[PDB]
Amino acid sequence: TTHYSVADRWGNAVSVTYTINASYGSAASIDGAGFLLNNEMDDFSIKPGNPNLYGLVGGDANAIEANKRPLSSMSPTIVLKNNKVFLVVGSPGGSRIITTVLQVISNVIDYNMNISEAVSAPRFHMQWLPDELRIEKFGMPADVKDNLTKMGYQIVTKPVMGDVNAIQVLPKTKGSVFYGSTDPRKEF
Amino acid sequence: PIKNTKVGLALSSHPLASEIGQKVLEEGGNAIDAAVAIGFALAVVHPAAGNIGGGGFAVIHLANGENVALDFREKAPLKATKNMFLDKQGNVVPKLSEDGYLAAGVPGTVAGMEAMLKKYGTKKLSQLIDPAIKLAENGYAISQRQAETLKEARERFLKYSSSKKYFFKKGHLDYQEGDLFVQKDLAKTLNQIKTLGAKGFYQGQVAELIEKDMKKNGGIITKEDLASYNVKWRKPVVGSYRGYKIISMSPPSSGGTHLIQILNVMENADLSALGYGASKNIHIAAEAMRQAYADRSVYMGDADFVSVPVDKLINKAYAKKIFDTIQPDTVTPSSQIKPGMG
Repeated sequence: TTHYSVADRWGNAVSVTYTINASYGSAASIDGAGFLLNNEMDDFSIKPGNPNLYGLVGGDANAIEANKRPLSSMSPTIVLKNNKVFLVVGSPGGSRIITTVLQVISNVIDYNMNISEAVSAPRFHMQWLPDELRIEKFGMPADVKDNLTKMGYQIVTKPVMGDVNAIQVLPKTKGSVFYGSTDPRKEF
Repeated sequence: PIKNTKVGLALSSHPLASEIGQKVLEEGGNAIDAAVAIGFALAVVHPAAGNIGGGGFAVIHLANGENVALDFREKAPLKATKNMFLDKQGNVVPKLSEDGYLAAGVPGTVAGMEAMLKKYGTKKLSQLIDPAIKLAENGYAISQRQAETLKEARERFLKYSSSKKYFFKKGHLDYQEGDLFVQKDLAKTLNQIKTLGAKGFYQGQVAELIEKDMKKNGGIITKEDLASYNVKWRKPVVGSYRGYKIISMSPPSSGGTHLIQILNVMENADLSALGYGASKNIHIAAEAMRQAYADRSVYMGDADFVSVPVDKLINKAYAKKIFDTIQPDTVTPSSQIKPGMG
């Protein structure tokens, strides 16, 4: 998966996440056409309770049917302030997308990070199953980990999560200023 | 951060694609114009993820105040069935849903790019796609990261004659960092799209190629599937967080719904008070996540086919209920979580 964000001088914003699912999709290409086929079918629940490539589970709601669109976690998002564009944000990462995107938004809104700071800041992840609190290398110091373990989290350090490309727009006396961040992580 | 004070920004995970989007802005195109150019550029320069063989979503805020979502997610083929990835004994067939032709849904990216362009863009597809075509025909340098991801995909590529032809050098050798990667057949396909629009992908020669290669290789996508592929302009899911409006992707994505749900739960605490990385703040978010993902597993799917209680999941009152179950210094183990909380 990959996410891209665009904002222009007229006040349009476009936030696109698109994918062939896994890295290089199904790994099979169309002969004569030169392009890789998605493996998006794995985003369905293929058997109730069976975990897919992201450890995601399902039953009836996300069962396969002809013409049905498989459930996604993609979260291209626009945040508005006073009806003006404020953030354009999204990320790849399967099940980790939802939590990546929310942390970037919370970092700006709750913690007053600029967009570069918001994107670079270490990320955690909880997806219910598996029952673990996933963190990043160097992202949580001992004191915090010890307090969270005491509450009963099982903390695991895993590869970095996401690849956020985000824009922040701020009003100026004349027009706007656009600030951008790419993500120092490059998951995919 | 990156900065612009004139035409805006177009940002992606590949500098060649970003540069292409940025040029569109510099040359007077709007955000949708640049996004179409980027979507095709990344199909050439970032084949691990950028694509014309997949699909996705666009969330758009328009100059006039309107907020819209474009669903160009892949569809299960007409021949798809509930247990298509299971064996005689009802057991998962290892890698059937992941590797090869049966793992594919009907591609939506090309329809999606044309849809947004036609409705909200200002430049011709023919022009926006030229930079991608140039990169396919003339080539680009394999990056350090790409060398790594291609290396990792080697044993998957090796199963399919078509991919061995496109993603290896002669003798099925990995591309190395700095190698020039040329994609002539891909340029043929893009050139069909340049000349004929999305029908250049979904009908005619490329549709024939797709159908016949599917049949040869145990896939099920047909010309009928391709001609029937439809994007859907959908209402985005909308929420608020501390005075900000959140606009995100609705079903068939779960993302926007659970994003708004989790933030709704978090809104009940003053996170700013303890600041970034405080265990008390991480605990509130993580507990909200826990409930949201449990909810996801039961309630979420394509709303065209199943009932998805989006409004209930994004209801602030539901979020307040979740928040009230959160204990100062202990978790609700996942085994004790009840989707919907009843």
